[PDB]
This record gives sequence, C-alpha cells and structure tokens, in this order.
Amino acid sequence: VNSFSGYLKLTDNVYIKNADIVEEAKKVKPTVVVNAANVYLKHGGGVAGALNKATNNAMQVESDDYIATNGPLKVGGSCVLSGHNLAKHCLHVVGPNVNKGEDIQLLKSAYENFNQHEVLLAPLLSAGIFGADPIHSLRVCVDTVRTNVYLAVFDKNLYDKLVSSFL
Ligand SMILES: CC[C@H](CNC(=O)CCC1CCCCC1)Nc1ncnc2[nH]ncc12
Repeated sequence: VNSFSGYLKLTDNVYIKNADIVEEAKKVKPTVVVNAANVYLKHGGGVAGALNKATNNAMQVESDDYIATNGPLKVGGSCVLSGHNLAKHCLHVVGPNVNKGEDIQLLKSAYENFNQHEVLLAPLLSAGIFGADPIHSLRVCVDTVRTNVYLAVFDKNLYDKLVSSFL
C-alpha cells in the first residue's frame, strides 16, 4: 500500500491521473519524482521548468554543479539528484526531443531508467514540449516499465484522450 490517490489503473503496474506533477509531488512527497530533463539539465520550461520553479531554483543550482563535474547526460540516459522539497530523489530522464531531430527509438531506453526504482511519480517522457505523441509515449511506458509508475498528466483533455484510446 502506498499514498497515491485517485489514479486509474491501466495495467498491473501503470497508473494514470490528471494532475499537476508539482502539486502531486508536494502532497505525496514520493520517494522518486521523474523530471523530463534535457542533456544539459537546463530546466527552463515544460515539466522541468515547473519542477525547478517549485524548488526556488535549487534544482537548477544542484544540476549546474552536476554538469560541471560530469558533463552532459546521454539522450535516453538519466541521473539521480535530490528531490528538494518535492520528493526524496529526482530521477532526471532525457527522452528524445523530436523538435531537435532525436531518434524516437531512444524513448524505450529512456523509460528503462524507471526500472531501477520500485515506485515513481512521472510525466510521460518526450511529451509536451519534447514533441512526441503522448499516446505513443504511453504505449512505450506500458511495454517497457515493470516497476510501479504513477503518471501525472497535466492537461485534462489529453488525459481523457489517453484513457479513451488505451488498448
Ligand atoms: C513531459 C511532457 C508532458 C506531456 N504531458 C502534458 O500534459 C503536457 C500538456 C500538453 C500536452 C498536449 C499538448 C501539449 C502540452 N508534460 C507534462 N506532464 C505532466 N505535468 C506537466 N506540467 N508541465 C508540463 C507537464
């Protein structure tokens, strides 16, 4: 038993809710919140900009130190950093950005990072400003992640569509 409320169960291990991930994180305080990161951990907009704003820019300060030490992430890769006031940990995961021409096949690799964590609160990778089809992203999620994932979908209209079209 865990503290997530109001989710619709899609599969054995995947759940979905129309929610603002920042507010969900603020209430649940999950062990892991997933950020929709880029390779530079520049949290300017989308999910990342919202999460970072909610940390009063502490996420960005920590991220800049990480990059200065380690260099950029790989597309499809991840790193674990602090969750600040939102979660114990933040798993920064880089899905491909279609608006940058990156290979959508890397979306499966991106979701594989979730399997290193028993339970996660997450957005749909490569959705939103990353330019992928959120329905495809949901399919890859369901077919790749084996751990327990609670997906927060900000847009109510999108949410209805994802549910109604789910196979
Ligand atoms: C990481 C990508 C996801 C995609 N899913 C969305 O719902 C985005 C809203 C529209 C989706 C349909 C039209 C474009 C925007 N983006 C977020 N997912 C959860 N929470 C969030 N907060 N801010 C962004 C965001």
